[PDB]
Amino acid sequence: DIQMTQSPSSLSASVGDRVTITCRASQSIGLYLAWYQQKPGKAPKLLIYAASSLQSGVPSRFSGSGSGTDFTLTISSLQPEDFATYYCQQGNTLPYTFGQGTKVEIKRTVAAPSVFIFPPSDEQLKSGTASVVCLLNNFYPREAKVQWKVDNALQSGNSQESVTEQDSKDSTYSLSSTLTLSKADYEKHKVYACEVTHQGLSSPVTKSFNRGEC
Amino acid sequence: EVQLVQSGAEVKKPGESLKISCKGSGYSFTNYWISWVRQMPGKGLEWMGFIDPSDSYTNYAPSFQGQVTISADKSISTAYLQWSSLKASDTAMYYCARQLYQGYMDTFDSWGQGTLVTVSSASTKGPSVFPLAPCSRSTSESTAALGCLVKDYFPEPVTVSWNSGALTSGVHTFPAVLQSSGLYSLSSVVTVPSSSLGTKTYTCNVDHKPSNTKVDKRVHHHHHH
Ligand SMILES: [Zn+2]
Ligand SMILES: [Zn+2]
Ligand SMILES: [Zn+2]
Ligand SMILES: [Zn+2]
Repeated sequence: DIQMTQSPSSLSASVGDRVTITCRASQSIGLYLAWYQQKPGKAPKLLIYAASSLQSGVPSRFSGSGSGTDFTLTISSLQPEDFATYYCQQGNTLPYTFGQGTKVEIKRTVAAPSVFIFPPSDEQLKSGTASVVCLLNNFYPREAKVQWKVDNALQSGNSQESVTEQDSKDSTYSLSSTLTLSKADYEKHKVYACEVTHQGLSSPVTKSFNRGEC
Repeated sequence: EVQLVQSGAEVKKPGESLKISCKGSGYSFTNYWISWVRQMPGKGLEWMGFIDPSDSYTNYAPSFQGQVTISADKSISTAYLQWSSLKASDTAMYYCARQLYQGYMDTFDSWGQGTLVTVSSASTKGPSVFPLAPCSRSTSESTAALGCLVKDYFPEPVTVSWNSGALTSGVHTFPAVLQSSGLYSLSSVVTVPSSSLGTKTYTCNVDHKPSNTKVDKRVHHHHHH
């Protein structure tokens, strides 16, 4: 019952940076702490064990320090291959337990999203459902607020969104949000709008259409 | 080299049993314990338990005790993880890992490639594919976005190409979301020059292997509805 807490949950860094990630145990674990690296879809890889011992084959730019309850993983001169998620794990006593992970992401300059709204297709409407989609293209950082308004009333509970991983060329994110209504509900309203708030925008951007004028 | 190879992805319904495997090679299988680790979609690693293949001794984390069975067959250098009755909440990637005791602690020095287990009451179903196109007079920039909405399929994944693979620049295919219906939905979009909207055609090609279906959709916006 040893709880491991990592901080931060995520950070953005540049190639060449000295990156530090911390791990705290709810009670002493002596030196018995290990660090793992994991990339999307792949198995974790052992980096450091016993707080500061480097696993065979792991680059020496990875180092670990700490004892007792407070530990740190340091990556000197971060390399392109190091953008990944890192987990600490205590092996002091059973059950073995992991920290919640720290995601190391790529730092770049602020980029405002381009925003697009798409009405539901006639083919979909025929089947009884209306999906309205809002796209935020190529923005940075990740934090973004997308709000749906229907006849100028804020919607809640009827949308889902997802976000891409950082683009391999420009390190930006993109985001899609889908508002889903029944055809009958869709046909009772006029104005459909997606309002986007993001650091790169001086004020919120709204894209909209009117049913019957689209 | 030391290798752990796991069995293939599983898609099951609640109440069904399941046993997944982890085969070790390039080392003395009986001399190293094997741990199993769960990773729920979008979440971290959770240690489940371990087995010592030399004597069949097992230990489980508290929350996994009585919920799953870890076993091994040393004659074929294989370790197993099994459930008598699956639940949707068992949906996760499962890893086996070799333990190497070093620095006076167990370390997971070699990992299997993972086995994806999806548990749902949903049945196999191919997607419907709908165009994502701007309203007729809304394109007021030099670049426009187009796309396809790939809706109501099970299980993952689908693959989406554009113009039969000819178009790859500026494509974003989003992670699927799981709808309350138990079916998935995703969008794929592409940004193109606005001047091309009336000259060039854009078609998404959507493959769904589990249902053996393929759907092409030319993306446009009709001038009446
Ligand atoms: Zn883009
Ligand atoms: Zn209304
Ligand atoms: Zn129209
Ligand atoms: Zn034993």
